[PDB]
Amino acid sequence: HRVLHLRDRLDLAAELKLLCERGPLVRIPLSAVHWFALGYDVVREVLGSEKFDKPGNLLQLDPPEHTRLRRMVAPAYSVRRMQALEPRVQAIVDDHLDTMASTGPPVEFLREVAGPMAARVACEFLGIPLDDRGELIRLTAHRGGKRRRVLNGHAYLAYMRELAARLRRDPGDGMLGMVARDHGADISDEELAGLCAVVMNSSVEQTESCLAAGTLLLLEHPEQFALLRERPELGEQAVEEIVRYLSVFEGLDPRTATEDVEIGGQVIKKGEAVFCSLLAANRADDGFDITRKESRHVAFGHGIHHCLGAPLARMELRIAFTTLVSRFPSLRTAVPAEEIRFRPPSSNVFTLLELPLTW
Amino acid sequence: PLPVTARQRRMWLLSRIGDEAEGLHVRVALRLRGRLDRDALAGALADVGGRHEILRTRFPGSRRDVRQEILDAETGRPPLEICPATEDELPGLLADRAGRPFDLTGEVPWRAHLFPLTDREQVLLVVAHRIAADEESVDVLVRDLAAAYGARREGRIPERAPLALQFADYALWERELLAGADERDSLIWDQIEFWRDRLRPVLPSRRAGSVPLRLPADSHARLLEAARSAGGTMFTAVHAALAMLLSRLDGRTSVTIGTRLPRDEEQTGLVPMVGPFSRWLALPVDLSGDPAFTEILGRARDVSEDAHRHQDLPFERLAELVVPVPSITRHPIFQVALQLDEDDVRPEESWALPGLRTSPVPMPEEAMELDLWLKLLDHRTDEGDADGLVGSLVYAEDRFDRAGAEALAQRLVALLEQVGAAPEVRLSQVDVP
Ligand code: HEM
Repeated sequence: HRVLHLRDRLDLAAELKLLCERGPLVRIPLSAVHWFALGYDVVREVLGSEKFDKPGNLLQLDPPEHTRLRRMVAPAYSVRRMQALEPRVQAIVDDHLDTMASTGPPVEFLREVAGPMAARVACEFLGIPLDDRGELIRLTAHRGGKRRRVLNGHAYLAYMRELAARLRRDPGDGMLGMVARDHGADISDEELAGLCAVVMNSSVEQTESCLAAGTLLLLEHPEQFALLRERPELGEQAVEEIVRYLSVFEGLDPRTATEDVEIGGQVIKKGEAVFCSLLAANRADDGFDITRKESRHVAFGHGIHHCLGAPLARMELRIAFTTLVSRFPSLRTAVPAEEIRFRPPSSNVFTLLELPLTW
Repeated sequence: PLPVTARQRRMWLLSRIGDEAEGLHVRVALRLRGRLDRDALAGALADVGGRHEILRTRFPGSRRDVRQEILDAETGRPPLEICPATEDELPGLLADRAGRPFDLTGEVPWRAHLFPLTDREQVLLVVAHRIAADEESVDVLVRDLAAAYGARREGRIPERAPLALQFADYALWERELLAGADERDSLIWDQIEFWRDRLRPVLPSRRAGSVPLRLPADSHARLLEAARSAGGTMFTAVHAALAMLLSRLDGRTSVTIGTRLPRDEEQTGLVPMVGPFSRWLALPVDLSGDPAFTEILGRARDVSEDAHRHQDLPFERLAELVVPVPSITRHPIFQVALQLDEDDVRPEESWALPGLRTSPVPMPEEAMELDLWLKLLDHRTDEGDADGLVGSLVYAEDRFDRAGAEALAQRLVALLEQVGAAPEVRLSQVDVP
């Protein structure tokens, strides 16, 4: 059952490739009977069907509560708003790549470039007081010490209650400003803090993971690294190809079937939880090619729970990847590829442990 | 007329002693690799001072009375020395600048010393007098300096939610719920009565060294085992062991160690602010008769519960009430202190000035009044089982040398291993040569 997260490096491990040969939807009895959705069309079905089920945490919410919170937050990612945010993100990307260059090579790209960049973009998008960003990261990070995590939770909730009061009086820009503007007392400080914390934490983890592993992925295809510098209009396609190839969100939470459904010839009884492997559906048809048009992938999910931050993620990844490849043509890894350590299969996102880069 | 606190009162007095005695300061040295915007660093330093009134607070007065004079951000910004150096001479410069005394009557209680090494590498030292900053304030200092620098390096004023409480509010709160000192059966009166019944060079240097102290998991497990057996913690197990060692070394039937507690974690408003929030707790244990380690573990456990039920009276005020002839060369009530910490995230790993590769520069042990400060890490497996006890015996140089401290550390490790493997051992039949 751990096979869904076994990888070579960025590539599918052999055991997972043998499993995907066994059709795009397999049943597996353990203890209970689980299901693996491994195909693009099969994963779309099990996510787009109304026959499955799973504060401020949209991903663990279900209708009608999921609808109530998704409605208030969704217009924050509008096409016009993301376009208005581009020059700010571009300046943020340029600054971090200035720090990267001035500090000089080598650089630990993940914690010194990618992480700070993702969190700075996420905080400008949220409308967080721009210099309380470090404090909100620190108070909501998952660094252990359960008493400390509870105390940090108490301190962050107190800050958010003061910020929500300030915002509900006279709001401002950012997702938090709009949610406080269009909705007052319709959303609580708890839900406001939950939405904000999901953005600057797990969403930042995925963004920084795409930035780091995406950089490595471009580095290991140098002709496409140069091609993106040569034809920067390929950025949108390159990002769609990168997120498809990386699949940092490898597997999804189980979609327990509320009815007895037959996606294919195999019957799924009510209660047989089906696990979506976006990594398999994206990588089992395949090579990296940023010139591909109309990328066919499920890297941002599907159905009512499809990624709410995909507009910002795509936007930020395009600006970062295209700016990076043109600013560092001689960019390379500072260590041999074998020394590149990847997170052990832990079911919660896929990422590098670190990315030593030089130029 | 803004009052000071009991701790500030004691810190102010001990600050008038001179260069020979190392200043009682907290300090942090940061290695900053990259292009540093010196004028932004100066602005960010002033911004931290503007954010925390106590960092721009001055302490004029005399032996009978000290006052908190809060300056504005500009007049009262911290001084910033720029001292070009080579790595060669950084150890001596950091020690000297960290020890330079403060004139708290006409100076803000912190300062910064920048040491340019190259155009892309500097070392920054921040010193703050303990009248204004405790151990936890150093983390707050660096984090707020990082937040202010990131904004200043972009030609912008720091945009942060201000402090809900200032330390002036804490000083008045202490002057309030404490004013009932002379009133039968009052809250603090009950506590003042509790501690009464419960309880060398003429000029100190306060220089501290440290020797390592390691206990293998085997003996660590047996102490945790005996601690659980008596309803105590690992702190209680080491407290009892240390109380036996000091009892035999000094030949005394009544040993009193202390422990430093941080700011009140319940009062959540104190979380993001700089201040002398260190609370000290005496833990007097009576070893009368000839108690066994299990029995001493009980006495240690019982005094820790009663003491934590009586921690609203500040240690410095209690000192004034039970010390007849106070000494600047021997710490009041206790001279040995014990810290037992569970493993946790290190704040130094998460210090980052935007635009600069930030990493901490080690400094010598902090100046202290204690003779011995045993700081131990209580390592555990994911299940909570003992996984070694690792730490340092911080010793006063005016009182021990490295050999005398190593002999002490080894003597305690032996005692720890003995009482763990035989918790019924009496105080008299314990092995301390
Ligand atoms: C700024 C960046 C991002 C933000 C703000 C963001 C936000 C969110 C939110 C709020 C949800 C839950 C929506 C709901 O349940 O209705 C979600 C789900 C999801 N996100 Fe993102 N996200 C970001 C980046 C990414 C990236 C880079 C990936 C790469 C794989 C990703 C993959 C997913 C997936 C697959 C889901 C659906 C999970 C499931 O259905 O079980 N997201 N995202």
